[PDB]
Amino acid sequence: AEYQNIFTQVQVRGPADLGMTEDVNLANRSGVGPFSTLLGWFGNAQLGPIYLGSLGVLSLFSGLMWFFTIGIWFWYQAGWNPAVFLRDLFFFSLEPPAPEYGLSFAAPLKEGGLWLIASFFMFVAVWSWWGRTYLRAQALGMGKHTAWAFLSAIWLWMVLGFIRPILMGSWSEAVPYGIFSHLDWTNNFSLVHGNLFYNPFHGLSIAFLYGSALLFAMHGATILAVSRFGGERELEQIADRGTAAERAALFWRWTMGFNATMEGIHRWAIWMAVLVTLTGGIGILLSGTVVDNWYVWGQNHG
Amino acid sequence: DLASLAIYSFWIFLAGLIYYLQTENMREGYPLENEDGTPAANQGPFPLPKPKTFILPHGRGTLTVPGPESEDRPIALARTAVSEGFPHAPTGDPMKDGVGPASWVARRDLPELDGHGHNKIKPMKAAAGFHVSAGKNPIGLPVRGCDLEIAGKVVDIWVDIPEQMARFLEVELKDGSTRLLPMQMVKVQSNRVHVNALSSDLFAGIPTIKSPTEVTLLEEDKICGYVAGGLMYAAPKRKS
Amino acid sequence: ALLSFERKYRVPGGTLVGGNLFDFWVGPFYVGFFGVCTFFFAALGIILIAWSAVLQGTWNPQLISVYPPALEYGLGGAPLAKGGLWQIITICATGAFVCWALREVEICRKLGIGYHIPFAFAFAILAYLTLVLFRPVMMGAWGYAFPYGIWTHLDWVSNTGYTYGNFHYNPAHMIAITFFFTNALALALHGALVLSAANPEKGKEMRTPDHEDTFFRDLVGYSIGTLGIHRLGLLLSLSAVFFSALCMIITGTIWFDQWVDWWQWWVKLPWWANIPGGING
Ligand code: BCL
Ligand code: BCL
Ligand SMILES: CC[C@H]1c2cc3[nH]c4c(c3C)C(=O)[C@H](C(=O)OC)c4c3nc(cc4[nH]c(cc(n2)[C@@H]1C)c(C(C)=O)c4C)[C@@H](C)[C@@H]3CCC(=O)OC/C=C(\C)CCC[C@H](C)CCC[C@H](C)CCCC(C)C
Ligand SMILES: CC[C@H]1c2cc3[nH]c4c(c3C)C(=O)[C@H](C(=O)OC)c4c3nc(cc4[nH]c(cc(n2)[C@@H]1C)c(C(C)=O)c4C)[C@@H](C)[C@@H]3CCC(=O)OC/C=C(\C)CCC[C@H](C)CCC[C@H](C)CCCC(C)C
Ligand SMILES: COC(C)(C)C(=O)C/C=C(\C)CC/C=C(\C)CC/C=C(\C)CCCC/C(C)=C/CC[C@H](C)CC/C=C(\C)CCC=C(C)C
Ligand SMILES: CCCCCCCCCCCC[N+](C)(C)[O-]
Ligand SMILES: CCCCCCCCCCCC[N+](C)(C)[O-]
Ligand SMILES: CCCCCCCCCCCC[N+](C)(C)[O-]
Ligand SMILES: CCCCCCCCCCCC[N+](C)(C)[O-]
Ligand SMILES: CCCCCCCCCCCC[N+](C)(C)[O-]
Ligand SMILES: CCCCCCCCCCCC[N+](C)(C)[O-]
Ligand SMILES: [Fe+3]
Ligand SMILES: [K+]
Repeated sequence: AEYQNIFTQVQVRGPADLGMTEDVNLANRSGVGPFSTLLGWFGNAQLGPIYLGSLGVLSLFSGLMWFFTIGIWFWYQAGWNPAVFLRDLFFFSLEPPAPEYGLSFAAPLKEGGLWLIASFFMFVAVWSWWGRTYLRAQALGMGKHTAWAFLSAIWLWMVLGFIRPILMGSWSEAVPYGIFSHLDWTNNFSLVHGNLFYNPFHGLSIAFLYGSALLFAMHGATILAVSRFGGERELEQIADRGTAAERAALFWRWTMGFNATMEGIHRWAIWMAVLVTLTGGIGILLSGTVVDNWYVWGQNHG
Repeated sequence: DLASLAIYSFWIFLAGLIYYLQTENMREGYPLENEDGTPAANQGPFPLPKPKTFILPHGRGTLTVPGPESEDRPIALARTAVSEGFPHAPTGDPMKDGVGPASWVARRDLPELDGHGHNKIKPMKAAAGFHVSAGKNPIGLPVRGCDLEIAGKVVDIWVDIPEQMARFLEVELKDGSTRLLPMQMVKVQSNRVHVNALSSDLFAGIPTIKSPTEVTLLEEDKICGYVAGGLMYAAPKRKS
Repeated sequence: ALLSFERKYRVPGGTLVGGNLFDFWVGPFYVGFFGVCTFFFAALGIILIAWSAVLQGTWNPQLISVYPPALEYGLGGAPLAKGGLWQIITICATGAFVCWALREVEICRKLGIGYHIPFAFAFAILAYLTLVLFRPVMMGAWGYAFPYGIWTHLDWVSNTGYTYGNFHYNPAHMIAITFFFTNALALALHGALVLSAANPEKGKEMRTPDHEDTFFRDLVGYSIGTLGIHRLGLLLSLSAVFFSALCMIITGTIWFDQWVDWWQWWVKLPWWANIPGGING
């Protein structure tokens, strides 16, 4: 049985690694967490330290308030009965105001008001978390690639819960907070707009979603295949190309006629993934604002 | 129609992106060459990107790419055919000469450094506080090659200090000297370490490093390349 | 033409079949025995599609559609124009795919690298075979397989899914989607992390893996590491396709009612099935 480097044979441990400092405010770093042998079969064993400034505490607090707002309404729907809570966990749902309240904030607590409170907490949690991804990178001097990429995910979410409800004229267009209900909403969204398979941006969205699995299977497999030449040490392979990066390039050149570089492959990777939600958010945003029925639309602009 | 404009505009952007991305992936290996090393006449439809410059840390200088490409080593190979496209036969011993699946690149003859300026990889006996924390400890096991003979014994683990992973086994040979074996190319068993890539007689030819407590990028490539090349070139001595 | 560093790797050896008979390149492409096979299966398969595109009668890519045999034919053969072309094109497609992978194995052996890439690709091949072969045979007819047409194959996805209600409720479909979503998330992060290190703020030195670990630990309190992230991407993508194939292999065979109703086994567990209140009481 030849070794494949999917799981570690021998873990080694040393002093807890406290990190690079650069311009980080060390007073906002926690201590180091425990070490997980379980995780160390696959990745790093070290947990922590985490950084927790004001933005991070703000974000964690609104995020929990969002969760807890949903969870209290779920208990209400359960008549406070724990067995009913567990039984119907996936059927509960915190739903937005009815269409007649438009974009207003008048709707009663039990009829959409609570949804707007939860959504407000979610809005603050995500946007403050975005600021973290930018600021943590700044403090280390790194590029802002993570924060720009996160913006693409935030785009689709903003379009679903905020920008399209506003453009459409009522909060009732937004997504409800519930396991099965948000699946019901999704199916219903497609039916009401004439089958999203005719939305050309849904098709692009799928291509990139499939493509991300294609590309990560490729990239992940490639790096593991050349990890016998230290291939996963990618930053130094960029600064000083090794035989790992050359064999990786030549596998793909010989297989399909062209290839990447150790750096360039990561530009393929960031854009494959980012375009999923980019084209996705456009496709949803155009739906009902501009195009009532994608089948109809495709009959004319196909 | 606004949706018709959005989709037209997107396919344009996508063509620009793929163009950008393809030219970014030309920063190494290009211009293309004939088998004799001269520039090929057909470079494909994509032009070379404008150069970029990486600032390396710890006073290691810069890298500008694209730039003049040289192998910076002799290549012991010769044509087997009178036209392009055919394999090139080793003119000597391909394991010793570092060609084919045994190839190595002329990387800098310095060690990789962690973010604090220290050597990234050290033998574990020289790594304060590092120890084996899970799985079978290989230190002390005998080392068996693909001819099912014993080639040496494990005397240490070379570890990646900032990432805390094992990267090499240090194996002691019958003459008292040692060699590095890549961790991804050994099988740690209960009573042995098994190396399918090398037969026992090939252990002594593993390239040797110049310092007992560090290994340079150039030396890792010669080591990793040699061991991997045994998969093809040691096949006449591999059993079942 | 060769990449500047390529010649040293273009040695004899690696082949599984034919010795050195096909051990050569065409421009950048390696050939090998399994390149000749791939080319043959692919050329034939494409020829038959271009044919089928006349037995049906158009040259528009958005219309060309090669349908499988109707359900009446069961698991037997069929005349070319009534599903036989589909069956022959399916054998060619399987042969091209399998031979593409085996050609990848040969490239792996020449290059001294591991077999992880064709192993991964094999998962894609088995998802395809689940849809065109394993599931149709288990169900009794080639007609349950999908047609080879850009838009008609989407037609098939909707008809097949709505046969069981909203397909969202297939719990193996749910796990498959979860892996797809986490894969794309891990890909955005991984690409962004390496790039943010190699391309720091203007004028700074390249960052190290130590900065990449510090970044993620500062952000979420855990960093999987440079070996782990590549292991992770492989596992998430491969798991997504495994559960994809599973979610379809069980659909119409062991489960064939409306998938939403599957979930009643939970609700109707005895200790709470009859407690009033909530949504289901
Ligand atoms: C996977 C689960 C479902 C399915 C559901 C969907 C849905 C839902 C959608 C698609 C979409 C597409 N599907 Mg389909 N599709 C399936 C099986 C297949 C198979 C196959 C042999 O198994 C193929 C080749 C395709 C091919 C395609 C493309 C036409 C398109 C974008 C895919 C993409 O970018 O992926 C990622 C891959 C890459 C980025 C790599 C490049 C792949 C290229 C684009 C494939 C071209 C194939 C070509 C058109 C036909 C064969 C060429 C031969 C030489 C004749 N599908 C099964 C039945 N497919 C989307 C679309 O827009 O359809 C109109 C879409 O919305
Ligand atoms: C019957 C159902 C309908 C349909 C209805 C819809 C609808 C409706 C939508 C999609 C969308 C998507 N569809 Mg469709 N879809 C159908 C059929 C398919 C098929 C198929 C095989 O048939 C496939 C493969 C797809 C594929 C997809 C994806 C390409 C796309 C979502 C991208 C993504 O990453 O979202 C997942 C990513 C996100 C939701 C972004 C999340 C970002 C935020 C910021 C994260 C916040 C986290 C929060 C704080 C909580 C933290 C929790 C703790 C971490 C624990 N659809 C049919 C036709 N589909 C979307 C789209 O873009 O369409 C154009 C969309 O809105
Ligand atoms: C480019 C497309 C993909 C994308 C990208 C993306 N997402 C991102 C990023 C990027 C580049 C980030 O930088 C960011 C991040 O920090 O990742 C680590 C993020 C992220 N994407 C997330 C989720 C997410 N991404 C998704 C999808 C996608 N993300 C796309 C596939 C999805 C879906 C629906 O598919 C989800 C659910 C988060 C992990 C993170 C953003 C975090 C955030 O906004 O947090 C604010 C909330 C809090 C600080 C607190 C919330 C509190 C919890 C609800 C507590 C309850 C938990 C309970 C105690 C237990 C629950 C069960 C188990 C956890 C035990
Ligand atoms: C398992 C995880 C993911 C995966 C992995 C993966 N795919 C891979 C690889 C890997 C690891 C490769 O090494 C291999 C490759 O070389 O990639 C560049 C490949 C590849 N994945 C491809 C496509 C692809 N992968 C997909 C998905 C996935 N690939 C998974 C999500 C998808 C979709 C729908 O999501 C597609 C379309 C190719 C780019 C390539 C394999 C190329 C190949 O086999 O070439 C030989 C065959 C030909 C050149 C032509 C054959 C034509 C037939 C004879 C006739 C047509 C038959 C077909 C059924 C018609 C269908 C019509 C459509 C409208 C539906
Ligand atoms: C044990 O029980 C307790 C009580 C302790 C718990 O804690 C249990 C908790 C739970 C059971 C919680 C379970 C939670 C869920 C099921 C939530 C599931 C959520 C989803 C599936 C989300 C679907 C999509 C959500 C979207 C698309 C949201 C968009 C949000 C908007 C972008 C925000 C826009 C802002 C608005 C409308 C506010 C407007 C006002 C301003 C001031 C800006
Ligand atoms: C996936 C794991 C992410 C979990 C985040 C762990 C954060 C570790 C914080 C530990 C705090 C230790 N200490 C001593 C300060 O209490
Ligand atoms: C801040 C505490 C740091 C040390 C914690 C160590 C945890 C136990 C070590 C063995 C790991 C076993 N397990 C089950 C946690 O994986
Ligand atoms: C802390 C919440 C921040 C304000 C944003 C949420 C607005 C919710 C309005 C709830 C409706 C109140 N009322 C009186 C109409 O029932
Ligand atoms: C950055 C990677 C780019 C890869 C491009 C993939 C193109 C897939 C084509 C799908 C066509 C979708 N649509 C709507 C036109 O039908
Ligand atoms: C959008 C999917 C279609 C892409 C398939 C074509 C891949 C091109 C490979 C060409 C090889 C380069 N070249 C010109 C030397 O042959
Ligand atoms: C959908 C992604 C695939 C797009 C194809 C990218 C272009 C391939 C051309 C590569 C050029 C190879 N060459 C000749 C420069 O070596
Ligand atoms: Fe990588
Ligand atoms: K030690």
